[PDB]
Amino acid sequence: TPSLYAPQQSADPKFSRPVADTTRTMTVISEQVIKDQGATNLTDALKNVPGVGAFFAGENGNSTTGDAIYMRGADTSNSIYIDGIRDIGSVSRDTFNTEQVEVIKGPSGTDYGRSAPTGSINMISKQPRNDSGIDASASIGSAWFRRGTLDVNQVIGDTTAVRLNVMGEKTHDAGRDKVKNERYGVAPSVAFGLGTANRLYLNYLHVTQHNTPDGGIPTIGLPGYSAPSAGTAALNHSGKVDTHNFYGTDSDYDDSTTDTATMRFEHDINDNTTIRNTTRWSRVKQDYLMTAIMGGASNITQPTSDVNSWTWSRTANTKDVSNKILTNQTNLTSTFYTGSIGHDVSTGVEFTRETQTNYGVNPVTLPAVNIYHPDSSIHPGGLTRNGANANGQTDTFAIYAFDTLQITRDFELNGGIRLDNYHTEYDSATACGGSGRGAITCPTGVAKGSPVTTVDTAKSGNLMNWKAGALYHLTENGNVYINYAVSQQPPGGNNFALAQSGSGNSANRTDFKPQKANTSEIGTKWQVLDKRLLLTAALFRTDIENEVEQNDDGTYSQYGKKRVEGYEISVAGNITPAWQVIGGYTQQKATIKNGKDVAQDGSSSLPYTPEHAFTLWSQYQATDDISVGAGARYIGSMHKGSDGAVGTPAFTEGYWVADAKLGYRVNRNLDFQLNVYNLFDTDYVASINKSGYRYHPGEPRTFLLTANMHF
Ligand SMILES: C[C@H](CO)OC[C@@H](C)OC[C@@H](C)OC[C@@H](C)OC[C@@H](C)OC[C@H](C)OC[C@@H](C)O
Ligand SMILES: C[C@H](CO)OC[C@@H](C)OC[C@@H](C)OC[C@@H](C)OC[C@@H](C)OC[C@H](C)OC[C@@H](C)O
Ligand SMILES: C[C@H](CO)OC[C@@H](C)OC[C@@H](C)OC[C@@H](C)OC[C@@H](C)OC[C@H](C)OC[C@@H](C)O
Ligand SMILES: CCCCCCCCO[C@@H]1O[C@H](CO)[C@@H](O)[C@H](O)[C@H]1O
Repeated sequence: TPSLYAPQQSADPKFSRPVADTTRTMTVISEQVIKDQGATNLTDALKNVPGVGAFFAGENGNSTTGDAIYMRGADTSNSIYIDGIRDIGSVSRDTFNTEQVEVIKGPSGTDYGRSAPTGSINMISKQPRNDSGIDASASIGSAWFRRGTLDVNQVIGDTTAVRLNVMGEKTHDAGRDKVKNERYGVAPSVAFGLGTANRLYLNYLHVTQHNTPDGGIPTIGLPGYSAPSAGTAALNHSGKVDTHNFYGTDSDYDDSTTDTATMRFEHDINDNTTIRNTTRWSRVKQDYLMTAIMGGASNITQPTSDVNSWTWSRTANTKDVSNKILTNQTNLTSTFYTGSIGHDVSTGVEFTRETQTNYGVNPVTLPAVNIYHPDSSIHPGGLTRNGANANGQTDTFAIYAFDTLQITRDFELNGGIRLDNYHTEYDSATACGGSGRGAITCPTGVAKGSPVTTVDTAKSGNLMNWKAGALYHLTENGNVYINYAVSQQPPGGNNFALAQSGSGNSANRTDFKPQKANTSEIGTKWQVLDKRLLLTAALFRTDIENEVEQNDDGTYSQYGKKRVEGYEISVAGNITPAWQVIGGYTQQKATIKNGKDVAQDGSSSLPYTPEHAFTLWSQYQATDDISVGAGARYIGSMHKGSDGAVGTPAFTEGYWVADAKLGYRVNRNLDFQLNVYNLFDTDYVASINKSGYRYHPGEPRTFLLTANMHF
């Protein structure tokens, strides 16, 4: 029987082997792991994968929000999937309706189509089970954190089950003033034909959120900060601001809703062959107003020369966006023999429509904020739509075919090919006659404030991708393997935006080529102690090509190159029946290989990427009633991107966070759980923005008390 900390196989029918026999760097985080840790959203689940987190805080005119995940050196937020279907949206994803999260490092275009040059994150949705039972949870923790979840599964006939998951969460922020979050979700589903050759699964998901967003705090007093001028020199001695200070306003808010409907048909043609057809409709809506602060010399106001009277200036960051996907996917898996060669085939076709609409809003002006005594109890405004919108649409037709050839009992080959036909359409417009960062002058005879179109173009293309691997069983517990994969991101694949062809430095020029990523991997996997403990180690290199760089004249072309190289170590499962573990270590050297350096200190490293990262979680059943857990994470130092701001830190220091846990079983119906996070109340930078004026502080020590009920 498999370990609860080491799921043996991916739920995705595109992966024809268990994790231990998959020639990929694959980590599966189970619901048991997430539950034992008290992790309630994707970001906190991903802390079980080293060097994966929200490391970029944004620029000056925008901020990152939600699951802005960085992995293998780049933003991977557009390659988060639900049940293998892309889920774009700068919102945080609750884990209440999720069975496991599958993280594959090293991109492959065969898996899910276009992607970031990093890998893939896949949340697996709960489905109705064959048993009947009720699980309920109630949590109270630091800063009046309150959470309730309910999971109900009921079998009805010989062949029908229904499942319902419900979540409610309300909290302030233990480390931040005025930041509060609130969300509610419901996920009901019904399954027909269980235990039969013909199955229907119907799913629905709704999540509503109302958060107070957080733009960060000034970087005064951090390692590397210097006052930007002689005239502001008191900022070299006035110290770090209180990490609780809120620099936003009482008008700052972040709203979203998620609505997703899925319908899955399954038909067993025989005991070896199954056809599947999945249809999903999904919409994620979000609008927010949040505060970005700036601290350059010309941003600083000095009423009194006492630094307590000084102000930084505020910039509004607004978003009013809608992301929709409609898709239909057919999958066929079959196992059969051609002579002595055994085949496990997985082939399919996908139709997809993806749309993004960014609704223009009126500019919001914010007053200066006191550096050490921010007054946030003011109501500057809210969002008013102005009719100047950006519309993106991408239509995709994809056909794929994978095969894992069993050549002998000890030697396996695997390959895959995928073809994507896409058409992308993009147009944008701005309100004319403004004075800000993207203001466009009104043309003749057009009323001031009218939507003027700045881009309206389209792009059609092909994406041909493939992968190939080889695996050898050294024993019945250990193998070795190599793997090579190609992945691409065409113009308009990152965020639907396109640029007019012929000029500019945008990777989205319709005349440019896709950014191509080629990954190589050599590793070994060992299933130890009765196949209950999985140990892995791999060497990898990703070469990224067609990056936009500038020619000797003004021209731009695609001669740039980037590279991420290193090794990966993972462990997962049971060391003894009483002792569970999960964790990993990575070393990844992300660097510019051709082109301008992008790191502030002028070296070749990529920003917002730690070079060393370590995570380890362990849980031990000390007695029949009492269990104990512990966790430790190390994130290394990283570089800020280059910006013209003067005196702001060019890098951030690595940090250690430790966690602990306690579990007490009262009876089969009731058990308690005490999680405490950042055990040593360590201070650190969790992310820095591009210019370097603001950062997100690391959360302080927090507690979380949970009551688990089962019926
Ligand atoms: C609570 C049940 C448990 O089976 O499930 C609730 C969930 C299924 O629906 C909750 C949602 C509809 O509303 C969210 C809000 C009420 O916050 C949750 C919290 C207050 O719950 C009790 C929480 C122990 O706080 C109360 C206080 C005593 O700590
Ligand atoms: C016990 C619990 C009650 O709490 O559950 C009740 C149960 C009885 O109902 C759950 C189920 C019915 O919900 C899913 C439903 C919303 O189906 C979606 C389907 C219509 O997708 C269409 C598809 C994507 O859209 C395109 C298609 C039309 O081509
Ligand atoms: C409802 C369903 C989802 O449930 O979706 C509706 C559907 C509309 O989705 C789109 C699908 C039909 O895609 C095919 C086509 C629209 O894509 C353009 C492609 C053919 O052009 C590239 C072409 C090779 O490039 C030519 C190049 C040489 O210039
Ligand atoms: C039984 C296991 C629980 C261990 C509790 C450790 C609590 C540590 O306590 C913390 O220690 C830090 C040491 O760096 C100090 O800097 C903090 O001020 C102190 O609060």
